[PDB]
Amino acid sequence: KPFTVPILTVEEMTNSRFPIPLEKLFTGPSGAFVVQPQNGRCTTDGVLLGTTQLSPVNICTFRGDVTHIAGTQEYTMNLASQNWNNYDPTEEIPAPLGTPDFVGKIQGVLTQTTRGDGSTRGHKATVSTGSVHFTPKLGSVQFSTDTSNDFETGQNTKFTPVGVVQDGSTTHQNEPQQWVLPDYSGRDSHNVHLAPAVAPTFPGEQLLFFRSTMPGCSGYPNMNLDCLLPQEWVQHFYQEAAPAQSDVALLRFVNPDTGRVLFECKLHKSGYVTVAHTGQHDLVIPPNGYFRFDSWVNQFYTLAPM
Amino acid sequence: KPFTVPILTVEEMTNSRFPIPLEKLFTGPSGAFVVQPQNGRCTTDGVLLGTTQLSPVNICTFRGDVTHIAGTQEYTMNLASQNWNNYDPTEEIPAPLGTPDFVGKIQGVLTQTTRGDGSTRGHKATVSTGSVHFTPKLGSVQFSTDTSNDFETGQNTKFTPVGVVQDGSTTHQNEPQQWVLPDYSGRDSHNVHLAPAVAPTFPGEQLLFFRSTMPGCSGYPNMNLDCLLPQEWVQHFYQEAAPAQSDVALLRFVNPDTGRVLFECKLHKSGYVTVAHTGQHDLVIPPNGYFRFDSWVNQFYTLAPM
Ligand SMILES: C[C@@H]1O[C@@H](O[C@@H]2[C@@H](O)[C@@H](O)[C@@H](CO)O[C@H]2O)[C@@H](O)[C@H](O)[C@@H]1O
Repeated sequence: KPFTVPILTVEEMTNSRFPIPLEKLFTGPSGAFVVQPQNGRCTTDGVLLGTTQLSPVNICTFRGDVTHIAGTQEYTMNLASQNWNNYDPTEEIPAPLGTPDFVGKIQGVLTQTTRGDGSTRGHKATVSTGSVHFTPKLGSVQFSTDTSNDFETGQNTKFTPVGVVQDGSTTHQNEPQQWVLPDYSGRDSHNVHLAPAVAPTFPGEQLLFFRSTMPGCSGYPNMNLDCLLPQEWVQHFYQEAAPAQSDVALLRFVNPDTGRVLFECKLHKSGYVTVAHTGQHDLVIPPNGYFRFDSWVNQFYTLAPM
Repeated sequence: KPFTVPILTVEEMTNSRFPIPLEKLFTGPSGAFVVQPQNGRCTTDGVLLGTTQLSPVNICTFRGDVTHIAGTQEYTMNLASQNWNNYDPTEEIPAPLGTPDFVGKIQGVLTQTTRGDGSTRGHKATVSTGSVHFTPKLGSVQFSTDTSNDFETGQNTKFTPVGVVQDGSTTHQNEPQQWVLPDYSGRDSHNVHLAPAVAPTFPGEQLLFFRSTMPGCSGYPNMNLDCLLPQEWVQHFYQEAAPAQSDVALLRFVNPDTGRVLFECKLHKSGYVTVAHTGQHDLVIPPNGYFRFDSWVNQFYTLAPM
């Protein structure tokens, strides 16, 4: 079965690490960071990895029941699954599918319905994924809210993410840290079942990222968010399940107005892209440009320089 | 070129009328209302209709610049396109792409950034789509917020939707009205360029709806939300652009565990589904079930009762 990537343009696609559109293609050096995101991870033959699931809108959402921490505006959420069943911590995954894969303060809204009468409520909420109480793999996360008495126990509650925050009285853009994984089971625990770190291995190459800007809700957050694969590529490979004929799919990025190739890149079968470039660079592309799979090559193929 | 629908299950797909997952399938008689949604509208050969666009996360999202209404907590948003290009009110669409297609009060968050130093601001906001100031076709909508002084003008501002509210009456579940389109031009003009109203037209048939429950943020809202096509079907048809060989595609809903067909349905070329059933019915389906296109059929095809 022939392998393909979708014909959607970059701007027609969605970040796989937060529920926002893609904006641009970006390449840069990894530096002293290890790049190991857990959302937006899928092999080219359609095996989901890490915490990756298929829904573009369920990324960084949470569902469950909540309990008030007395005297505070904090609430503890006992996690349910995406369809309100019990969360199974025995599954060999790092954390529930769709769990945030970076350390930062994600602001959004906690909503709840009382099942007996259909009454509803909603409050500003922030989840700090570097917090000691961020333990999604154990089935519990804590939210800071703007209420101390308007959430009920034993009622379905959902967190919808909006954006990120930063304490402006502290060093600007010091958080989020997009390449720092949470400790999914809390302090002094060790993450397990992670999708692997990715890095270029060939001279002159860098990762190519699909970049968005997360909305900021307060302060001076670092809003950059790089994913390794658009969410639509995850969905496409999962359905197509085309076998990989080598370890590297050569893609050409084409301007359809001219038919001319802008650049070429390697889509590694384990689900990430490299390009021949060094340094930080926002790629200049026509907005109707698209990726086209052209041929299977090896790890020693030399790309045309970006 | 062979037509296909995605192999994703119901719970693996997304509502095309609000950025939330699908939950279930529902059928019922629909002479009580006009079924004319404008999001989630697409022909089987990939022509987008109404206000439909491709992004699951831009449904009920607004982008533009905001201006404060003095002496109130209200802000007017002068709308941009979803990629920040100008919105052209003379384009032959009913309203900006992704505009909500029901009368109701949608709560979310308005966010913006100052590029000069990266400061960010976020505030609770509600848009009442039945209000006289809901005039997206003219290029503006009005938000009720929790602030009077904390938004810059002339600055890109985003509304992220979260859920719906009910207020202004002791009566329960009388809003949203999911089958009542807003007046996209307000009182200045009637709605134009609408995707067609849909109805069963074969004896014994009813529409099949792809149903979610919208988050409720206050009061006693009617949270049911039915779409005619999953958002992933819209994206699939857009890319595949497979020609329709008749006006009616026969789909079978298959349990891949057993291989057995649970029911069959008609996917009409103009982009909606019917089943042979009389009465309101919540379909009971295996969670791994999915739709499979089997053949193009003529106008005289009698579906097996579901
Ligand atoms: C039904 C209740 O709704 C919310 O509270 C309401 C407020 O949001 C506001 O609409 C006003 C209306 O006068 O008062 C409240 O009724 C929830 O916060 C509350 O928990 C109930 O579910």
